[PDB]
Amino acid sequence: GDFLVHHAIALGLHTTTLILVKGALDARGSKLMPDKKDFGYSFPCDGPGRGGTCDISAYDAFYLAVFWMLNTI
Amino acid sequence: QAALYTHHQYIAGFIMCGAFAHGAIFFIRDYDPEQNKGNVLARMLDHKEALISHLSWVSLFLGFHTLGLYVHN
Amino acid sequence: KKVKIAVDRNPVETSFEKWAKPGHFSRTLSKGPNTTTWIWNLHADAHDFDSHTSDLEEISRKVFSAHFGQLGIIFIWLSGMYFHGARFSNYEAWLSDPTHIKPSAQVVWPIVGQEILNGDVGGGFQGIQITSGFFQLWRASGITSELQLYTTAIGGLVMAAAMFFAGWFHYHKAAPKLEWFQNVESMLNHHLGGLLGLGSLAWAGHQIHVSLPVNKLLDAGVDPKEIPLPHDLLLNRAIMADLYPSFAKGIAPFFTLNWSEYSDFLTFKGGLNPVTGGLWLSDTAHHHVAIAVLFLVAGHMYRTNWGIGHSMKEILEAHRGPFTGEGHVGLYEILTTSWHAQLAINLALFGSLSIIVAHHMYAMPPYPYLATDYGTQLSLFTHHTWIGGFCIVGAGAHAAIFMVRDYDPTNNYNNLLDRVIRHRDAIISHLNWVCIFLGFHSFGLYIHNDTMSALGRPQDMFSDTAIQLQPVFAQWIQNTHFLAPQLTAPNALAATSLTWGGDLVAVGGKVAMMPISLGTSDFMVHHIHAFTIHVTVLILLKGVLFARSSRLIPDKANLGFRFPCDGPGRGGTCQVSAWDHVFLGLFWMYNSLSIVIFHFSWKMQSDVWGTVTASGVSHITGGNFAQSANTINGWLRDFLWAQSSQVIQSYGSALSAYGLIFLGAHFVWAFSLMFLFSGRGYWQELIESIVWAHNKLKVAPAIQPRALSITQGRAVGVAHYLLGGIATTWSFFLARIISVG
Amino acid sequence: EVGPKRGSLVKILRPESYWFNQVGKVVSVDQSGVRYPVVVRFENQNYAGVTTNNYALDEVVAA
Amino acid sequence: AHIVKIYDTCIGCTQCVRACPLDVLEMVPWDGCKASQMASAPRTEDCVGCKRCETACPTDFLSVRVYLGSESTRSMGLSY
Amino acid sequence: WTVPTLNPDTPSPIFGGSTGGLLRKAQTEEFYVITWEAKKEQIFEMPTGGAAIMRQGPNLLKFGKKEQCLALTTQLRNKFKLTPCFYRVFPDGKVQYLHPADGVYPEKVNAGRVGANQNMRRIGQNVNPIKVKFSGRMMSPAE
Amino acid sequence: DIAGLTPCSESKAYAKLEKKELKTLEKRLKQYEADSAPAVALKATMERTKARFANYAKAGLLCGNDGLPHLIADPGLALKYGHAGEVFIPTFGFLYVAGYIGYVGRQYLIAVKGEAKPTDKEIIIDVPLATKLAWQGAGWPLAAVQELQRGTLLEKEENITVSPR
Amino acid sequence: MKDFTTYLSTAPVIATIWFTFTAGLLIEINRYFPDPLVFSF
Ligand code: CLA
Ligand code: CLA
Ligand code: CLA
Ligand code: CLA
Ligand code: CLA
Ligand code: CLA
Ligand SMILES: CC1=C(/C=C/C(C)=C/C=C/C(C)=C/C=C/C=C(C)/C=C/C=C(C)/C=C/C2=C(C)CCCC2(C)C)C(C)(C)CCC1
Ligand SMILES: CC1=C(C/C=C(\C)CCC[C@H](C)CCC[C@H](C)CCCC(C)C)C(=O)c2ccccc2C1=O
Ligand code: SF4
Repeated sequence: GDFLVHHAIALGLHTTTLILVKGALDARGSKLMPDKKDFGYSFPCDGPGRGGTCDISAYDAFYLAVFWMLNTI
Repeated sequence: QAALYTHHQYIAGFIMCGAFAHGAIFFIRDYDPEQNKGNVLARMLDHKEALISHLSWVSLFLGFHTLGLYVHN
Repeated sequence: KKVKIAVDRNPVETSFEKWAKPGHFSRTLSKGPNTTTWIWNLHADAHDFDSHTSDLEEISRKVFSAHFGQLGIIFIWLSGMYFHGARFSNYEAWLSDPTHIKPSAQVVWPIVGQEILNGDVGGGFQGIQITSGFFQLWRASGITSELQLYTTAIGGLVMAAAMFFAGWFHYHKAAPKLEWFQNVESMLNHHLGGLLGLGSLAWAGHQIHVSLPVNKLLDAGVDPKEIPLPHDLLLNRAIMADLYPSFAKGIAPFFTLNWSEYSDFLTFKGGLNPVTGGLWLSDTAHHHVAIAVLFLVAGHMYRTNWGIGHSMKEILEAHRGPFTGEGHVGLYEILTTSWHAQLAINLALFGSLSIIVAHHMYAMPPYPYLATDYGTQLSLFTHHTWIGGFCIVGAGAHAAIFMVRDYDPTNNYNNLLDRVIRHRDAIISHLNWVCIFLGFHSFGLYIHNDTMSALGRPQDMFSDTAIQLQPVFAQWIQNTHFLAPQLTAPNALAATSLTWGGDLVAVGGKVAMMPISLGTSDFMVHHIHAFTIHVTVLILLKGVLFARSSRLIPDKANLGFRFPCDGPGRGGTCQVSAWDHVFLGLFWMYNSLSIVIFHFSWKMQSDVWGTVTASGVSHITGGNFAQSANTINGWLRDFLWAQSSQVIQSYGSALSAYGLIFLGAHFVWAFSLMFLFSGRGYWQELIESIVWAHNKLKVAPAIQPRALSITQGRAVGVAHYLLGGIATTWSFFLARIISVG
Repeated sequence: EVGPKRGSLVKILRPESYWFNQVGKVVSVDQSGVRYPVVVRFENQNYAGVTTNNYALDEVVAA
Repeated sequence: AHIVKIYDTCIGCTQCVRACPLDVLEMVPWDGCKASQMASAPRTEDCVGCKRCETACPTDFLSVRVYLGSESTRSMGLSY
Repeated sequence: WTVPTLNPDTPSPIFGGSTGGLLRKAQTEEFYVITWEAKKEQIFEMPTGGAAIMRQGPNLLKFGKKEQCLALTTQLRNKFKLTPCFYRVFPDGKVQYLHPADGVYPEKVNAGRVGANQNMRRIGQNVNPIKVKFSGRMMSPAE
Repeated sequence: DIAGLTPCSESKAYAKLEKKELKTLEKRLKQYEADSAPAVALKATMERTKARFANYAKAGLLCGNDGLPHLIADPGLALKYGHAGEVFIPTFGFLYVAGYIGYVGRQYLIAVKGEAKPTDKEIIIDVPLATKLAWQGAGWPLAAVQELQRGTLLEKEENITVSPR
Repeated sequence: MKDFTTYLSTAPVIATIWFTFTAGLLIEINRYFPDPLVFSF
């Protein structure tokens, strides 16, 4: 049981830091939004164009990582 | 004991989410790619897709197999 | 003549070349995939026939043939149920002892240890205890054999083949023209007189000749093998006369208007059969005869090809007042030119009908040994309630689709639709206010009671003891229907239901139905129901009335019915679409019907269902709905936490699948929250960082991986939310009520 | 003349472009002294659904 | 107000101006060192921020960019 | 071409009234007037919700938002091929001609409108936010 | 004797669990007659149970205080004490099949990249090509190693990247 | 019937057939070799 729950803990840590690292490294731009640094840390979106850009900013990656952090802890 | 552990672990999770949040805020607001020409910090953004895809693989593997063993049991 | 058969001959070549070309129906999908969004759009647009073409004839033909496909599939499903009752059932054993044997019509293969689900249901049989009520329905029809179920299954497969042939025929060989579909007067005449009138008359005949005698002998203790077969009752009038003496007189009393002679098998007893706990099948037969006559006269109302009858256009264009301007002018064209309007109305009334069915089948159990099969009863109520809620949300959806696509302001000037769109602000403002008022004065009552009980002040609660909120109107209606056979329905022997009042009907020691007492908890939960319904209506009606335009976005109709947003501007216009109003009305319909079925389950297990051990009724939960349903903590403790002891302790039992699906539905529900709480922009960037790793190893697909559209993200989220929640409640309910009932 | 030929394969060196380091087929090069004369059609569309884009002589490289 | 900038990758397709529901953009001649026309944004005080313009821009990356700035009654699209 | 002055004696389409019309904003800060000349009496859709009949000849309409006026403009131009122009009206009585500011519609060129907010660089040529940091107000590198 | 784990052949909780499961099954069996369909089913289930317990105790599995077999993931402890068939052998057994699947799909992608519309060869599968590659993917480890040593498994810096690299 | 076999080669049909095959293979393996917790044969 400790094995399984420690691996769940590892999944939580790894996914939380995945979301956070991916919001930190894609923070200055991506392929979907290469000029993201010009829009700031927090900003709503870039519109429904280019397929849809809901939750595109690094702030949104943090906001998505807080759920996974709460689940990890 | 229970309260102290849960307290400090949730505090730690929030603080650790904020660490990466402010790392992203740094990359957007404070990071100069010209004054960090070729150092470890730029070398991070250089292979950021590798980092993110490998964190994706570890998260995916741990989730698949932890959930699968739990569901099997 | 104006009402005639009109078809095109061989309009569409029967060929497999368009099977091999996915997305043929669309000009935007016929170009082949470049992204996976194409793979999703091919399925989202498959049945949006009004977006394939724009002429109503081909749309209507596609709709007709797809309805034939749906009917063929329903027939396959029915034949499968009858076949599983004929082959994988304990039905012949259940007829001989229906009070002890659990109905089961699904056997599990012994492969990975799952033969534990083949439980000891009774009758020397091992299988899954079904909750569909098919055994009681078959006993009401007078089956008494597996051979009859097998032949009904074969007939159902034949009819499914017929339906699929008819779809192929009415699309590819002889497809009706548009003027044939627009014969709504004749369609209504035939669907009232023929579909419902002749159908109810034929079922009444079956009940006169097959169901009533077979069940009168079954209720007399006769073993099903000693019972005459239905054809022996059809041929030999002496047997029927021995059971019902009026058959000695023949059909002469019908033609001589001496109908009272038929009071042997056409009764108005009311109440329940004390042997089975179901409705009297003589009352049911008389019912079907009556409504058959009623629908047959109703189907002679509309004018088709002779001068008699009504033109629905005239009725509409004549119904207008000083408050409503032109009135119903232009609605005949709406409902003869737009399929989505018809679908809106029809889904609305079909879902309301399913919920009415749920409420009427538990209070007046129509089938024998259905009321004491508490699992069947609970499952049927829950099922039809859910189907109704879904149909109603779809009615909202398709009303919005009509408003966006098929609405034309030229045909609607100062009529009811124009005048509704013209004061939509008042409608929605008052609906918002009543939703807030109801939310407060319904849920804040529960919060007040929770706070008082936690504070140590039970004398300050809204309880049946401290501050009584008695539903006196419902109590008066109960008392009025209970006393109906005395004053206002004197030819009825008993009330329609025992829920109005009176004594209980106990079948096999268990309560079939007993008076339901309404108190403060019932007041509170009924106002909770009204609240949730009003909020669902708010969301869906706001999506309908603000589908074309708003004060935020005046050209919303050009963006379409199904669009994510207009942008992050105007502060943010996320979910301004009508599709998103359906998306939210789904959550609120779930939250409404969950409480509906929770109220039903707890009320039944506390105040109706139970055993008669001595002279005195011992209910399942003990009658705790009255004093514990005043608080949220009572619903959590005395209903959710208490009644979960059967679904979480089911491991190692035949109910272990219910615990497994409980956990898995929890999982699916929580998994929905990844799609609901998140947005497409994170997932596209993650997908491109993964596509990097695939490009590095030369396994980057040519169909470019995209994240799900915003609309598709929301759809996946709400689908997984509904599935998880509903399946969680499904497992909880069934594991609870198969054990305790 | 300037620019690759009207059927040549060309690799994109604009970083903000969806087809950065991706090979596209040249449609047209504007011989007028304009910014971004090279028209490159790609066999995979971008996030907006567009398959072609205009690129400068700096931002394109042979093969 | 919102900041609507237009960059020198504009091809003069006019679709951004066609798609703007607020008449913020227009087409001006020969300001871009380009073919005939280039897009302009002279009325960004009426821009709500819908980004319908840069949904309609075919260039990669966008030649029209909307940066959501300070909100007002016009930028928030208020009839009240 | 010169700026047309709004004629207030222009009639209005036949409309039975709604609840989506003007609010206190019209009384307080500003509202909008759109005028057009119709060749025949036609039923059109109001952006406020409802169907109105535009009169043969000139038609005046009041709205509380510019997006409403341009929605009706695009409807009249795309479904009826009319040529509407709308104004901004203040409770002061000041009228500001808005939509065809040059006389032609902005999707076509008129040779005499000056370009504004045109960055003469690529969108990937913007400076990093660390270069525009502490610019007074919070700014984007696009300026 | 690896981590305080006793063999399941010597553990008493293991035998207790066996007899408990068998008691459950025979208490279900008492309700039916001699040779009913349920009786046949339950006797087959009892035989499967006894066989499963015998085959887990025969396989040298280690049991805890609960009498449940515990697997040894560590190579070196699994190979020293004969527990390689628990996690170690099935590890490579799985990896063979997973690399099989991945290599076959990779070869299919690379083979259909050459066609004029590579996308319609992915929604509509080239079944003869797919079956050829599925059959010849049995040597996926050797082919993958030889494709790794030629530098042709990996793509060079022709993959696409975001503006800050 | 070139078009019919093109339809059967579509992603959903091929997926259905292949996963019916894989699931049937696993089910038959688990019928003839029941309860395989470890590799011991
Ligand atoms: C040493 C600690 C530290 C410091 C100095 C800062 C400082 C800053 N952060 Mg960072 N941050 C931290 C920790 C810290 N943060 C942690 C731990 C997290 C993770 C939780 C974050 C996550 C974070 C994000 C995601 C962002 C910042 C931002 C900011 C900046 C402005 C924030 C602001 O306006 O506050 C205003 C804050 C509030 C008004 C508080 C909001 C309410 C919170 C949720 C608490 C509510 C509690 C509630 C009342 C409890 C009710 C209980 C009751 C009912 C019983 C500032 C530079 C922002 C920034 O720089 O933008 C570019 C930004 O976007 N921070
Ligand atoms: C129970 C809820 C739940 C679950 C299961 C997941 C699952 C996942 N999340 Mg999280 N997430 C959740 C809630 C949840 N999330 C919530 C509430 C949020 C807030 C919005 C997020 C926000 C979030 C972010 C921001 C990220 C994730 C990521 C992930 C993935 C992590 C890798 C992993 O564990 O792979 C294992 C996979 C699973 C456990 C799910 C699959 C389940 C089984 C194994 C699949 C097969 C089932 C069955 C055969 C299907 C039948 C279909 C049909 C026949 C009916 C995974 C898909 C990360 C990601 O996607 O990158 C990898 C990531 O970056 N999630
Ligand atoms: C073999 C007989 C046959 C053939 C060759 C065709 C051929 C054609 N039909 Mg016709 N059709 C047939 C039988 C046939 N049809 C029947 C029996 C019906 C009655 C339902 C119809 C009704 C019909 C309509 C209404 C339409 C067509 C159309 C078409 C064209 C393309 C359809 C397509 O893409 O198919 C591939 C599609 C499928 C394979 C989907 C089949 C879905 C079935 C009916 C339901 C199965 C549901 C399933 C149980 C759900 C399971 C869920 C899962 C999770 C378990 C083509 C000319 C369309 C067209 O545009 O023609 C020009 C069109 O609009 N047909
Ligand atoms: C007495 C005549 C009659 C009857 C019984 C029906 C019955 C039905 N019609 Mg209606 N219809 C009629 C006349 C009739 N129609 C006329 C005159 C028109 C032209 C205006 C239409 C136009 C029409 C449309 C446009 C649609 C229907 C649909 C339906 C079906 C609705 C689903 C349902 O209730 O399932 C109940 C199911 C049953 C009771 C099963 C028995 C089905 C039997 C075999 C068919 C009924 C007899 C048939 C109408 C006469 C032709 C027989 C055939 C052998 C030639 C239902 C079967 C809908 C549908 O689902 O289409 C398939 C639909 O979309 N009908
Ligand atoms: C659709 C519903 C339905 C049907 C089918 C029947 C059918 C029947 N009822 Mg019932 N009945 C019904 C409703 C129905 N009833 C209702 C609603 C009531 C309440 C008022 C009753 C009350 C009732 C009583 C009280 C009695 C019956 C009786 C009968 C039987 C005598 C029929 C008769 O004399 O009428 C005459 C009918 C016909 C003349 C039609 C026959 C036409 C044939 C089929 C023509 C085919 C010829 C073909 C072209 C050529 C040959 C084909 C081939 C060989 C070449 C018959 C089995 C009597 C009986 O004996 O029951 C056992 C009886 O006593 N019924
Ligand atoms: C008589 C019933 C009826 C009919 C004929 C239609 C018909 C239509 N609807 Mg309506 N609708 C209905 C009921 C109905 N709907 C109900 C009850 C709801 C509420 C849920 C809706 C909500 C709704 C919305 C919100 C939309 C439509 C749309 C449409 C159109 C295209 C749908 C499509 O292509 O999906 C093809 C089929 C699918 C994509 C499959 C969906 C599968 C669902 C999501 C999963 C559930 C499966 C199962 C129960 C769960 C277990 C599965 C298991 C494997 C895990 C079509 C005109 C769309 C439209 O017109 O677009 C403009 C649209 O946007 N409908
Ligand atoms: C369950 C089911 C099934 C079966 C069913 C059935 C079997 C049905 C039947 C039905 C029927 C079997 C019907 C019948 C009908 C009949 C009728 C409907 C009749 C009528 C009559 C009338 C209406 C009359 C009139 C008159 C008179 C009264 C006298 C003289 C004159 C005249 C003629 C006018 C199947 C297999 C499908 C499967 C699914 C389910
Ligand atoms: C998780 C998630 C995703 C990512 C989900 C992905 C893109 C969909 C995955 C579906 C399946 C797994 C891919 C289908 C691939 C093949 C068809 C499967 C055949 C082979 C299998 C055996 C692997 C979004 O794109 C998204 C968008 C908007 C709001 C919320 C979300 C969201 O929550
Ligand atoms: S849907 Fe996307 S683009 Fe539209 S407002 Fe929401 S986040 Fe912004």
